Amino acid sequence: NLDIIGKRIEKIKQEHETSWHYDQDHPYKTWAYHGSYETKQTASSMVNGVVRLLTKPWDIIPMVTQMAMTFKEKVDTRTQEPKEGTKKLMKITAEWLWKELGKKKTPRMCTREEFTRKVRSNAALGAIFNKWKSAREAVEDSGFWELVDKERNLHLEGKCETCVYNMMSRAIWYMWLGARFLEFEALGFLNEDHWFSRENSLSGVEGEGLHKLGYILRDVSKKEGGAMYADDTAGWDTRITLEDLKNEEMVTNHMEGEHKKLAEAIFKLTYQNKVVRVQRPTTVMDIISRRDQRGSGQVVTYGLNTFTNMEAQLIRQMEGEGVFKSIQHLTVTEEIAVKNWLVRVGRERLSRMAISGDDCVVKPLDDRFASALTALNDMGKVRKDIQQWEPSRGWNDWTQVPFCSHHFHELIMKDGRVLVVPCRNQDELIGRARISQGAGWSLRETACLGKSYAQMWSLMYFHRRDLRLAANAICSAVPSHWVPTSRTTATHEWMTTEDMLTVWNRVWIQENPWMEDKTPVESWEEIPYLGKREDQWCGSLIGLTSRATWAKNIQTAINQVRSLIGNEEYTDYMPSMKRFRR
Ligand SMILES: Clc1cccc2[nH]cnc12
Ligand SMILES: [Zn+2]
Ligand SMILES: [Zn+2]
Repeated sequence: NLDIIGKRIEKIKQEHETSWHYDQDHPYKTWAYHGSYETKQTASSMVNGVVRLLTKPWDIIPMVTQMAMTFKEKVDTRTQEPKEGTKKLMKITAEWLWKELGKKKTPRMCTREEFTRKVRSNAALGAIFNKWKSAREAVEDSGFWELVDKERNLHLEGKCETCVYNMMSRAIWYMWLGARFLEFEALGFLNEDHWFSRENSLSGVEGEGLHKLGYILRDVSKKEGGAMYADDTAGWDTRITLEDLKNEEMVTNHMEGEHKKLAEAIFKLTYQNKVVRVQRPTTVMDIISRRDQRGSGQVVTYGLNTFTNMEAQLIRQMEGEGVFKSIQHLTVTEEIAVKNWLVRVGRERLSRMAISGDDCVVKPLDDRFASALTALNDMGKVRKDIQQWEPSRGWNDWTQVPFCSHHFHELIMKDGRVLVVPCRNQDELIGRARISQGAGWSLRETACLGKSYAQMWSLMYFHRRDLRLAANAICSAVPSHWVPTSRTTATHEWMTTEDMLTVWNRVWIQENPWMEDKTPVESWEEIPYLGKREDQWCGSLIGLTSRATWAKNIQTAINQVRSLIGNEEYTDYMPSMKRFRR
């Protein structure tokens, strides 16, 4: 308790001395309270006019229009320590898993050089804006690294000072840029050297990208077994138990020297002990500790979520296969079987799973999995939108399975070659493209974000009619040579000024390991759509008056935007479409 966290606590206490008080009406139970000090201040979702002007029919679809307008009583719930039988299975699996992830990997500290190169190309590392201003500035200053160094040597002694979380079904936990570095130095390797690639982790999909996920599920489907299950966990970050945080820490048994200690520090002092600063209108800043839950770097979170989820799902598989009988206690002769299962078939069982953070698809050996819930529910990994003890509804077709907000279509090119293409409700896709995050955007920046979306649609969602059209319109309405932008950057191959037909060929034909014939496609008309009825089901306006008026007169919308932007150099991309071709 207060020995490990109190130092950090005292330091803030003293900086806001003229304000301190123990508020006798503090709304926490599960969060350990400490006090309050005076503040007064807060970003909301602005509309992108380049994208909106070029998608007029949607100005009247509420599912689209509402997306641009607008539980903290779930971060304040407490998870129950698992049984002795559960806690044993988790610890055995974590060991075997970590060793497997490390069989062909070397843990290693990430560097200041690598950290600087991250910041000098916009990758949301979650910092605060105060002694400097932006991320860029502070990295180029030497004083910073003297503060970073103090804390680094502090960590080598097992004490912490400036590493405090800032809260703001999502809960974002911004840290000050220094503690970010040190979190990155120790654990960045997990991300940077791809510990959860599919090659390496067998269940994982890090670095895979939306044009592979579909092919991966279809490969999974090919295994002999039961239904594909895809259970969403209810508030996964909040259901991370202290035993989870401890099994994750077992990565350090793979380390040495300076590293092993620094890794051990981050886990000990920031992950398995926490300190956080939250707003409250009655306006103040409450300083609260808790020992468990997730509250890390958005990246490390991903890797450790994937790891613990991989673990849960091997175990739930075990309960289905009847490897263990009860979670109340493991017999010694049950350990020998649990251990031998992992060694005999564990790798094969990882290959029946596609896991991306809190998100999974399991094709288990049979449908006993569906009702194997004791370990799952006892680990705290309790299922969303279904009763605790009601068995899992599982999917019979891989083209129906939800995965990373998407579903995946099989789609036969006019030449017999097979595309597996990502997809989701068109109102969702068009709604996101109509939205920008932040203040002080120029028409040029707004235009270049519009372009980023258009090029994604062209690469990923070319098979949806409204999107190939809106995409050609946007790319026509925005100067040909202006570069796509994005303030919060998976593989993102649409971020480029290259010919989008050339990028398509490289991605879907040339580099696509599931495509044997490498015959490049010569024009967009060779590139097919979903069925017209399939397009409507996935939220197309094809067949409506308004949609046809829009298509008819598209060149008039394109010019409207061109007129606002100015006398630049523009290309007409609509003659790539059969119907705008004479
Ligand atoms: Cl002790 C231990 C950890 C991970 C994997 C293993 N295989 C055999 N023994 C093992
Ligand atoms: Zn620290
Ligand atoms: Zn679809």
